[PDB]
Amino acid sequence: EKLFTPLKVGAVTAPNRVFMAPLTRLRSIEPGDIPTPLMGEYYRQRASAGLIISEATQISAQAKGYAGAPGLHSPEQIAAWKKITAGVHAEDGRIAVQLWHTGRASHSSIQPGGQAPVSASALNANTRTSLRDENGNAIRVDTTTPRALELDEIPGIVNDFRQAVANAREAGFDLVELHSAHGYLLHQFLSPSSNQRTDQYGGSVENRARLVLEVVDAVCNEWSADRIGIRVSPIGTFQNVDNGPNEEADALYLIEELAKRGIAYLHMSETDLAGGKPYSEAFRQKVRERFHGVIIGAGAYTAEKAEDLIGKGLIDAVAFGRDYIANPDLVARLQKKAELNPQRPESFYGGGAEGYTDYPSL
Ligand SMILES: Cc1cc2nc3c(=O)[nH]c(=O)nc-3n(C[C@H](O)[C@H](O)[C@H](O)COP(=O)(O)O)c2cc1C
Repeated sequence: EKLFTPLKVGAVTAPNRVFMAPLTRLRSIEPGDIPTPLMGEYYRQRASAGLIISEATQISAQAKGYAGAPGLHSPEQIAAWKKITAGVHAEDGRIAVQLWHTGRASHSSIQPGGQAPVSASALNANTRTSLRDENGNAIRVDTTTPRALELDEIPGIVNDFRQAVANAREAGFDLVELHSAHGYLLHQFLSPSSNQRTDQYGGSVENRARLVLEVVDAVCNEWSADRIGIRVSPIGTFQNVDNGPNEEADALYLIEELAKRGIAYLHMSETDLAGGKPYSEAFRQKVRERFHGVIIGAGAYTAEKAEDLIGKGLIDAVAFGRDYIANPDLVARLQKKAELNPQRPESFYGGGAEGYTDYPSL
């Protein structure tokens, strides 16, 4: 077994390969998108993870697309995250903050001034986001058609990522994960389906990756490359954003460019929740030889599959999502081949302690 053996991940060392995937749970305080003590307890319960990757966290107020998702841009958000990372470290854990901008996957009613959200192009996501009703309960709402970013607004987006990473360092996170997956802003630029720009940020794959690579360079400079990870979902379709007709070649281009920056890790979200075709070993070999940091695999993995691919040398760690919602001590359970708690999907999003902190440990 290798799942239970250490792994150097940039500036930290994970004691095992069983990672907690980033999981939006929509339990933050509003007004203010503020992490809560309850959220602190949830992450503390899961601190035996080789690495915790947080729920997607806004880099700015504009970044917001979901009611109840936290930010890492205001003083109160920084103060509250500081308590959460402290609790994880008190339990000898490690935690990364996943940083996003939701772009078009958003609604005007939670944007600053209530105006339309922004994207690479003015194309509706044709999906839904999660808002809150007048009783604070989560509800689904159709996404608002976005406004295309002006060329002269793109430096500000890069700066907002940079500032969020500086805030993350102050808040005590061990690493940051850039959310370049799942149809959110960075992926909206990467994909030809969502990006119809005719300036240097659209068209060729070089142009489409331009923004994500500017963001990587800016956050490596702000902190250090050995603190930066990135999540991509470059094969298949996610939230109606596909990766285009040259998805494999374009993915390897981006991965080669990321490797030049020396970053801590590449986290691949392999399929969305509704399924997709599995990665070939050949494509995994092509990724592996292009990236010389840690590679994390995710998407309906089992322990068996993770052991197989780590033993084949194709990935280094696995991130589990839903099994970590339901099993705070997933590591111990996998080590002992104990049974898992059953999942209660009706309480994945929103709500309070029920379905969040009441899944027992062994
Ligand atoms: C409730 C829920 C919330 C999620 N939130 C995020 C998120 O905030 N960021 C992200 O990159 N992926 C998110 N995901 C995708 C998961 O991180 C993970 O890749 C996915 O659940 C597939 O793995 P699994 O079968 O182990 O759950 C979420 C998935 C679920 C079910």
